[PDB]
Amino acid sequence: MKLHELKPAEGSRKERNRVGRGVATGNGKTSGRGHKGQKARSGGGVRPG
Amino acid sequence: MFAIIETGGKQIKVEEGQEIFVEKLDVNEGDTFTFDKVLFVGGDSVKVGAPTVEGATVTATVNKQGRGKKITVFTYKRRKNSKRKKGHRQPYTKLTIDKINA
Amino acid sequence: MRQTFMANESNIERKWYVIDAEGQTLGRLSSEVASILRGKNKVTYTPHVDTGDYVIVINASKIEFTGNKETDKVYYRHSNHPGGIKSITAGELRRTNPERLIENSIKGMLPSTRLGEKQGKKLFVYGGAEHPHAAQQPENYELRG
Amino acid sequence: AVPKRRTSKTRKNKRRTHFKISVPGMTECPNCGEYKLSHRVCKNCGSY
Amino acid sequence: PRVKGGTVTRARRKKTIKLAKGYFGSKHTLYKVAKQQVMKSGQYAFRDRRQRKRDFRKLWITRINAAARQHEMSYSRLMNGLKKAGIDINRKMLSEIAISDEKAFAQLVTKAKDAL
Amino acid sequence: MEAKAVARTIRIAPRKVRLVLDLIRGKNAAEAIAILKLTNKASSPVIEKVLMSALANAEHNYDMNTDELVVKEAYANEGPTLKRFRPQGRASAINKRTSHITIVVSDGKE
RNA sequence: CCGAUAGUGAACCAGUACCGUGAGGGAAAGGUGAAAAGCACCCCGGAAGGGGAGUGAAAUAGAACCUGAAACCGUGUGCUUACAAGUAGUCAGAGCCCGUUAAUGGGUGAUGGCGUGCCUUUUGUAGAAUGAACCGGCGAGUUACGAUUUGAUGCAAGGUU
RNA sequence: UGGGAGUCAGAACAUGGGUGAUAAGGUCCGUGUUCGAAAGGGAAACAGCCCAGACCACCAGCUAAGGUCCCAAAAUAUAUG
RNA sequence: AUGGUAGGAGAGCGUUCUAAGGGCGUUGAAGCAUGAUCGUAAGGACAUGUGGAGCGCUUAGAAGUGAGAAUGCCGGUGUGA
Repeated sequence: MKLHELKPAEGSRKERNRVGRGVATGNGKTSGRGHKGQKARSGGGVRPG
Repeated sequence: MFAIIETGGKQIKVEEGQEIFVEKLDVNEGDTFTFDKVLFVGGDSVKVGAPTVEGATVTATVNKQGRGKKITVFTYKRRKNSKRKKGHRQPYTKLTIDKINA
Repeated sequence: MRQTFMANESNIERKWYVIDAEGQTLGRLSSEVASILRGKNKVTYTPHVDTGDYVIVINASKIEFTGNKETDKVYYRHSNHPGGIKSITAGELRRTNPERLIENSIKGMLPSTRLGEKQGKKLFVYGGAEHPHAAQQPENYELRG
Repeated sequence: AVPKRRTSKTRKNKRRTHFKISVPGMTECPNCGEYKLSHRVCKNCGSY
Repeated sequence: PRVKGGTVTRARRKKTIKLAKGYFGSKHTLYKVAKQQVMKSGQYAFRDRRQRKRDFRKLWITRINAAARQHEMSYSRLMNGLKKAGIDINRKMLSEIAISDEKAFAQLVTKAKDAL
Repeated sequence: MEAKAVARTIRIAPRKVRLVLDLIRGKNAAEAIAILKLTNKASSPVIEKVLMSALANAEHNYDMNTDELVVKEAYANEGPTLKRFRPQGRASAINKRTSHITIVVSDGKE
């Protein structure tokens, strides 16, 4: 290949989801968490089991 | 002398020599288009369409296949988090009538 | 935004009419005069401009009510001082200032814009058969059935 | 004592239309000197 | 690599300010109030593109009524008799014929009359 | 032909100096000086010194005759303000505002 | 890699101004050189100007020579615009203009209809529910390192680091 | 079968039928309407009748109805009793 | 035939470097701030100012990445007589 024409294999890379960056991403304000309660809080949620 | 032609989905009143703007036709610039749905030829002698006049064409020449001025379709909802911005340009075609034929 | 005609000043020709209020009902005559005043009977009607003509009502002491509207049907008005509500019946107003009566009926059927207030000033109403506007040569208008 | 809303530029300047200075008198010095206050022998060049 | 927020904020805000030109007072100067107004004005214009079609149809019908009543006809009987005659021309066109060519309008008023 | 002068960082607040600057605007220089002499305001002597400086400029540097000149522009811009803490009240601040006074004078010709 | 809200609180007058009885707390402010060549000289009011003058390849490049921007705010000119009840816009047009990184280009400013936020929180709000001018450091998703589920292979009787 | 969730005031106007004080803008339940993201558009205006799910805009012009002095699409809208 | 604050797999841009290639540049080259173009984007190729020596494009990778509110903090500025 050339170092100016590098190309990954198809379907092998993907961009990560970036949460909380504005309304049109679909993950805008509450960032995927829903509204209140224990699972909305930072470091929240209940231990497994 | 004047006529009422049907083009696009609408109706237009024309006289010889005026420039009109019309929904996009499939012709080229410089060509000659002929409208055949004529509903009313007025002026000196008056012909009234059956729906149409059955004769009755108008010929015009195509200048400028063009695209219209941009409008910005924006809508939102007030305390939901949703809005949509869209751009639009509508295609038109411009013509210059030479000859109405009763 | 294709071909629709709009009038402007230097298109408008306003006329003068004379309507005889003798033996007509108040509301039935007033609807017709209001639409003369707005322009709604001209083919060049356009809403943001003042079309429509001038109307003279001449008799106006002989306008008629039906039923017992002469002694029911009271006009109220308030003066924005407390307690300041005032009233008068329709028959009492007909025999004392009958022109206020007809122009208040007609002016209630016009819009409340600045164009409506301007169009309400094209109306002249007289009790009794004479009027001063001989100079503008008004025509007689018959009320449509 | 407080305003609920801030006043705009246009309301501020509508309030200041009477807030200005009137033009003074000027009966001129005919003998010698600068023009003096009306009906004064004013303290700078008064020759009334 | 730190990225600092330079120059992109100002471009994005300055074009909303330039969209608000001609607006009263602090709506043409300040970003938040000019932004809310530009949102509202996009929404208004979306609504009014649809109300404009109703308004102009209403105006044409009012003019046709006035034209038809000078031949002792309603609008409604005229449009019915024009349908039974088979005549298929617009209300935009009918209103413009009544303004421009009075004689032709009388002509098709007669075709609406005898078809009834 | 235009002469001008500015006076910079004059210690009067600009609202008080625009009031008397509104008197002399567009008048002749001689009657402008007379108006400035018959107003008791704190800023009439400052403005008069700027006006005399601009007439001296016109006579010396451009050789204009000083009996035809009119006051073409006269305005006051804000300079930099100085912040003072008032000890006399309760610890609230007081700004000493200052201004820039520009006068330009001309004969109306070109 | 810190690229100077920085490895630093401090690449400047810094554990200093200042605050506190004391233990202690703890800033702001950084930035020629092309060469001071820093307006001799000279002319009108102290400051500040106007001229010339200059090392000035360029002082609206004058001590704010790191230049140096914006916005808020200004303020002085003007083009159009003055019978009223207002989420100030939007959709329906007389006067005045005139065209780039070019072609229903570029506009500017007057009228009749219709008219509720980043927002948040709510069954429901637009406040008589909450919180709010402009700018910005400048302000809200790594690995020690594991688990489990979605490309390429030594490369498949196969697994090594 | 597996990955990723939100929701548990989940309600509020609507009965269907019913309890309980037949208000409750309180308790069940069977469909509806919104729904929240479906905003809207003709039920004064109202995620609580006619209509909608969305390619999506757009001077198509012509339909669904709830419709038809002045407002303000749209019967001055009549004709008959 | 083609709506969803919670959902999956999407094509893209500001900072940096590789890891490159290829350019604009000390007869000027910027960038940045005032200009008609691109546009849903985020983001870049030709008139004033700037200076007066710094930037783009393409492909790919990495994120002090990621800018209207939090009675947010302030280098802070400035308003409301």
